[PDB]
Amino acid sequence: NLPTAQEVQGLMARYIELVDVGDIEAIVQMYADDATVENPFGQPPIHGREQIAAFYRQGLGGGKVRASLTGPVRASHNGSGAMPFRVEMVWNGQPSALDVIDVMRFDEHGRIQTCQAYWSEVNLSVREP
Amino acid sequence: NLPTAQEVQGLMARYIELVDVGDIEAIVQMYADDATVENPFGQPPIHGREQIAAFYRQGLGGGKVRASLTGPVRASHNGSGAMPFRVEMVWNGQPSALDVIDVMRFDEHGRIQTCQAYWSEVNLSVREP
Ligand SMILES: C[C@]12CCc3c(ccc4cc(O)ccc34)[C@@H]1CCC2=O
Ligand SMILES: C[C@]12CCc3c(ccc4cc(O)ccc34)[C@@H]1CCC2=O
Repeated sequence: NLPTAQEVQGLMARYIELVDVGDIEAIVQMYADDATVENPFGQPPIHGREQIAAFYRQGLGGGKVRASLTGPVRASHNGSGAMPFRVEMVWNGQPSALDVIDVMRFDEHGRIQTCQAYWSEVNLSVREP
Repeated sequence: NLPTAQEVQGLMARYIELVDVGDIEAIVQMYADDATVENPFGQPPIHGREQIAAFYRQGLGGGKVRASLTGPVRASHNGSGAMPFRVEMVWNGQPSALDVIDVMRFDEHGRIQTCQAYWSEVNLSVREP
């Protein structure tokens, strides 16, 4: 059934753990086979597990990327949620941090149907070595 | 024109200041005249400045309510943003704090076209006397 608010908190928190260790296959499992991803929100969408896998492959492949929740997962009672987190990454050759909020909607099986990532240059912080 | 990422950060931050002081008129001023509010997200949307005003009147009238940002506004390049904040209020006769994330979309006039408040009881915390 459509995930309860508690279940949403659990799923979304796990997603971040998966990102943090680059478990691309487990991430793909979390998504519905016809999921949509808009990251960053504002840019053209990608659809389907094949593309989504490709997107995560290039985002989390190669460069060393970390991710951790910086605040509680906000969860609705209609199978959606939103979470604030921080992504650590190398940007323009240097260690940087990016503040992001993800919004996700889940289907009746508990798979991610939709994911939108809110961030831009204004949320980017280069970290003086 | 459509608010830049930096303007979105400023608009959304100002919105919170206006909720905090309960300036209903100034809050509705920020909305586009055919805007929609979904709060809690999941609940049927309310449409139009008149219905929106009534919502804020009943939400911010009577009981004492404060709000403040708990992190940076995340902003995209299509006039959209998301923000984490905390709402302080009396819930069931007892002072409580609610963690919320609002998603907003602005129009070409810098007015709010859509507002979606992600929160539920899982994000509610009763303060102990
Ligand atoms: C893609 C990325 C690494 C991972 C990542 C970014 C931004 C938003 C994200 C949102 C997610 O839900 C999961 C991963 C990312 C970074 C932006 C630039 C960078 O290299
Ligand atoms: C409405 C409310 C006080 C204000 C408020 C709540 C929830 C989400 C909000 C989102 C906003 O963008 C502005 C104000 C609120 C609380 C939930 C219960 C309560 O009384």
